[PDB]
Amino acid sequence: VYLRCTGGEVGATSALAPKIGPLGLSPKKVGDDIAKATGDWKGLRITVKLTIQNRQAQIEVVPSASALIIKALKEPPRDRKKQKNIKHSGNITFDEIVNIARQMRHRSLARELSGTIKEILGTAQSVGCNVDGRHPHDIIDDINSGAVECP
Amino acid sequence: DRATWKSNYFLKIIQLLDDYPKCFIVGADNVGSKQMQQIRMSLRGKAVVLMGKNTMMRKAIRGHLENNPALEKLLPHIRGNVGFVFTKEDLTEIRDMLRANKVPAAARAGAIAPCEVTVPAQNTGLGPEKTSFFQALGITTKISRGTIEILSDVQLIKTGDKVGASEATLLNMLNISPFSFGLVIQQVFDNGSIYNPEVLDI
Amino acid sequence: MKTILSNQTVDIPENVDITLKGRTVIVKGPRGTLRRDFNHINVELSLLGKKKKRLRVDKWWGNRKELATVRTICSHVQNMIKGVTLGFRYKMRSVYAHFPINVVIQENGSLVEIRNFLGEKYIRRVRMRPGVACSVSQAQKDELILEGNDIELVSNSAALIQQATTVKNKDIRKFLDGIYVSEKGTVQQAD
Amino acid sequence: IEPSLRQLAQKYNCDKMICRKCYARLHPRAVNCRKKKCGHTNNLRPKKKV
Amino acid sequence: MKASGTLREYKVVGRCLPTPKCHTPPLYRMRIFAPNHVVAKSRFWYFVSQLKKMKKSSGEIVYCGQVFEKSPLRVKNFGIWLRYDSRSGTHNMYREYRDLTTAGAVTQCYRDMGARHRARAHSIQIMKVEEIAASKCRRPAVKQFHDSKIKFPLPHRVLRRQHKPRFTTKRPNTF
RNA sequence: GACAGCAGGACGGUGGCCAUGGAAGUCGGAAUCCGCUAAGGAGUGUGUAACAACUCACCUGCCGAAUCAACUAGCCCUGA
Ligand SMILES: [Mg+2]
Ligand SMILES: [Mg+2]
Repeated sequence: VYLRCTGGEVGATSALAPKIGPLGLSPKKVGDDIAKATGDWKGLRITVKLTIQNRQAQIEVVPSASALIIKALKEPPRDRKKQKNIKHSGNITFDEIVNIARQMRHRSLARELSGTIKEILGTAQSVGCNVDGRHPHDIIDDINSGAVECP
Repeated sequence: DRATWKSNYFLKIIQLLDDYPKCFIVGADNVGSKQMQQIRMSLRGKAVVLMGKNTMMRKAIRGHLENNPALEKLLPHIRGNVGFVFTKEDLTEIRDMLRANKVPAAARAGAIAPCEVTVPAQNTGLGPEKTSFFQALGITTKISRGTIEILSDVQLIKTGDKVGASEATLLNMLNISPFSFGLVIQQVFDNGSIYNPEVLDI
Repeated sequence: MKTILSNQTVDIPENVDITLKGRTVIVKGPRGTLRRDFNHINVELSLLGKKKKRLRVDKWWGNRKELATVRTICSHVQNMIKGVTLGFRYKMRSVYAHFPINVVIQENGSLVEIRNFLGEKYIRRVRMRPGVACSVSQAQKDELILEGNDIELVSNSAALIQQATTVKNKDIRKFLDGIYVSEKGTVQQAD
Repeated sequence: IEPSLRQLAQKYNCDKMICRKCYARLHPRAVNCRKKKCGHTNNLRPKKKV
Repeated sequence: MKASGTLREYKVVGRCLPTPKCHTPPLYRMRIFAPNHVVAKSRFWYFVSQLKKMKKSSGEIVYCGQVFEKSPLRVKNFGIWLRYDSRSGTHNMYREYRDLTTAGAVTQCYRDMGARHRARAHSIQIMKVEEIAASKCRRPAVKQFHDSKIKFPLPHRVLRRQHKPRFTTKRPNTF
């Protein structure tokens, strides 16, 4: 299992990860091309990739990182071609989507059962951080729901 | 700070002493933060582990409240990195012997205990080169099909020897399991009882 | 601020004996004897205990530098007690460059002779102190053992060795060569 | 090359605090220049590494 | 002030003149330390002129009296408050002195402020003098003179400079 | 039950965020929370170009009762 946290386009501009790979010799271009097909349509932004090899294969699993999918919950798509107005627009509500996100957060948080993870993912963001009519500093002391319904 | 915070810590310890009358004395001389996260998130459904300062010498003041039996026997037990484990469920002697789990191969320079480390002849799977550590210590190696084989079979670190930094890094790259050590239960306390664990408990 | 008396407490073990005719201290033990003079300090030295051997170092009014000085008497008395019970052994590993250093003893271990010294041709002869012996260690490459009783004499001999082995007219960050004091300990172990 | 002996030689020759005024090698945990040629100033700096 | 010899404690009271604008002046009171009562009267005019609207011409001194010690045979502890003026600027100071009488303690205060801080008698202004008890002394010297069963010898006591003849075969042993 | 001394820990979210010649605390720009908690500062520095090791604030074991910081002015010293 190989891990890599990079993504813009696919690349292949005479630059890649391989170092552990050429001891098993299965990718030199075919794995990078299959990574394109497994990273099609989701998305145009930085992801976390881990590849499983059994002597001839590349199994591309994308473990959804928390801040990466929070950035992916912006307005899509923005990769190039009239970027930079400027970097941090971020006008989103995320009423239940971050709730489904920490439902997907399995065995990576060392967590309490959705008690303070609302505070964690409310204050761990940088661009959005609330519905447009309140404050996340109030969310620190706001509604404590979900902690009964998740277990 | 450290006045209202220490009073809140005293509220926490009087809450745990008034809630859970059954305790387990443990010691954690060789432990890590990720190890403690593993132990807490494995023991969420049961007993709560609480360490502390010399402020853990508080059962004297709890006796000065004049609400206790002869609980002051536990006062000289808090010597040399001693922590409490408060429980309510058991009433069952299977805890911490079915739950005493080993440490997943934590290496750090400075350990001598308890045993020796030997390196068998095996295809290590090391990429180019990872030979400077083997050249700094002295190990006869031969290169087969791309994985590197070790021709001899020698002992790197004996008992009582200080682990070096380069030795720790080469053990981490060879993935041979280093010294691993967890917490040690030392004394059991169940409702005013005095257990003598040589060998009585469990 | 003219502080009233300061006293230092010394326990003396039953293996050794102390004798003072004033500020002169004579300590006799199994590994020889050692006498020193504390004439220039003017601090009272008294002893007590019928075979209990409790020394006290007492100084009256004085000054702040002299109250700093009264602890130095107690510390040198502790050094003399450790030197007469256990002795002092200094282990010096020859941290050598491309050119090795040939260290021999010539006159009964009291004359350390240094050769080949970074390619310098000149044979370097160093005379030690009366009361310290020298040897080349066993089961270890180019280790030099200096054994003695008086810590000042032994460590001044080691200082003469490490200053005789000195890189001249060059950078001393590069050319890390010399005989440096690696380990300081006692002769009788497990104590 | 014996890197433990190299660490020993760096302990006896390299890890020293040099003063910016009196130019005296003092100690790694030094506070002032012990020499009276500058006035025991605290204008110190570590010895330069590669 | 010259502060020549030992000092003396004077109770000096003074008031304004009886005027038709204001009769019966309030007849103020101070505690002036001085070598003699003339310096006590003049330093009283100095302090009362700095405090309130008073001068020597539009005022008078009602009484000037020596203040003897309440207990001369008792070794007491005195805290002195100081408003001396240094070379750069003036400062406030609290000092302590273990002595028999108040005049002797303030005498030691003037002599010690002249010794250490190079303060003349022109700059030293005694703010307040108060006998302090045990276990309230801030000073470590007086705190270590606070010892019952105190023991100290007299090491290296040399004396009698040429009371003995200038030429002798002696060689004086100290203590 | 501090100051110094010795020993141990110094995490999870998160290789967070603006960057891609790198940043995975360590050139830089804006910030700044939660959990485990015995405690960890989205980090005081050293580094390997970076990825990693080392160290510090903070915490705990022994020790044992005073300790630390910033100013000020008298003598003396450097500046001379
Ligand atoms: Mg040159
Ligand atoms: Mg001058």
